[PDB]
Amino acid sequence: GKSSPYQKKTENPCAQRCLQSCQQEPDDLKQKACESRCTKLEYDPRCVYDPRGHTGTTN
Repeated sequence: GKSSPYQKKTENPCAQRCLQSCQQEPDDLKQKACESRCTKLEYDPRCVYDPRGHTGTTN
């Protein structure tokens, strides 16, 4: 970790972005549906330059 530095951090707060969007929306139902979806999405290809989008040691 410390021994090998990184030029940039790969972990865009898109989920936080979606959450903020959901908060702004008056619709409660949409807010809840989007909250779980966005929360569940977490890591996505759109928010990462690499098209592979590989993540998670377990799978």
